[PDB]
Amino acid sequence: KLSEEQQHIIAILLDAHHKTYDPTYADFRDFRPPVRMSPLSMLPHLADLVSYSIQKVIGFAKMIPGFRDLTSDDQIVLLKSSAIEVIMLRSNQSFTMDSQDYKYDVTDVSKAGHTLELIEPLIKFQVGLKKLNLHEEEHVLLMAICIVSPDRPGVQDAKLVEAIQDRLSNTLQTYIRCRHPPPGSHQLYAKMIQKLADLRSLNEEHSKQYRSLSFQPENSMKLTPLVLEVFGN
Amino acid sequence: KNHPMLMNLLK
Ligand SMILES: C=CC[C@@H]1CC[C@]2(C)[C@@H]([C@H](C)CCCC(C)(C)O)CC[C@H]2/C1=C/C=C1C[C@@H](O)C(=CCO)[C@H](O)C1
Repeated sequence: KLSEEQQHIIAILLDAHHKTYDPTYADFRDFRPPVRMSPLSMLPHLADLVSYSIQKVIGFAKMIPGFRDLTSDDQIVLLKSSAIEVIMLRSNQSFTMDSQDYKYDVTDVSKAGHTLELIEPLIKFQVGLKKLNLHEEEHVLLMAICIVSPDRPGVQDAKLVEAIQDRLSNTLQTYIRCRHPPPGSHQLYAKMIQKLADLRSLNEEHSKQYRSLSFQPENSMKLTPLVLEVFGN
Repeated sequence: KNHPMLMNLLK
């Protein structure tokens, strides 16, 4: 029972994603180059990657049906708190179970100033999400639902946010019933929501370690202005 | 505090 509106929403989110996610990595050439030899020698490259990814996430967010109805303040609140989660989510598309320059591993992320306190559960997240083998329709709906979360700190019009998210969540639940055949569909929605819960935890830890990194001006120096504005300064 | 860049990107 996929309504015409729901199909519209899926069409919109797929296109919005195709316009903000380039799997060819063409733009990665414009980043400060990665350095593998190395104390924080990957920070410049990954910082640029995150800054870029935030720009792309913002472009995706604005194309979310209903999102434009929120106040700029509430749009800001949602993007500031979700940015890191949506980047972790969208990264899964490139995350491989098996250019080698732009193929990142544990030691790469470590050379950006992060520890296994984050990295381990991040890989666990990426492996578990990958196993769900989502349809791209489900992939883009999950990212949108993540962005439009009523419970983000600093949200004023929580009822509006919730109503937008509900439209999206109802669209996800219905899509899975009608389009995703079993066994692959078993509890799929509940598992997709669990991932959002996993992302809160990853968000939490990244914020802590980012605070340790960005405390030394020498490291803060290696970040970008957008990353400083969104993640904090 | 204020988010000039984030604001500008959200049009
Ligand atoms: C297992 C994760 C792989 C990779 C390495 C580490 C990243 C940057 C994670 C780190 C914890 C963030 C570190 C950022 C810092 C400011 C230093 O704290 C977040 C997303 C992760 C990653 C993201 C990868 C992307 C590539 C591609 O899928 C992509 C876009 C293609 O245009 C995404 O936007 C970002």
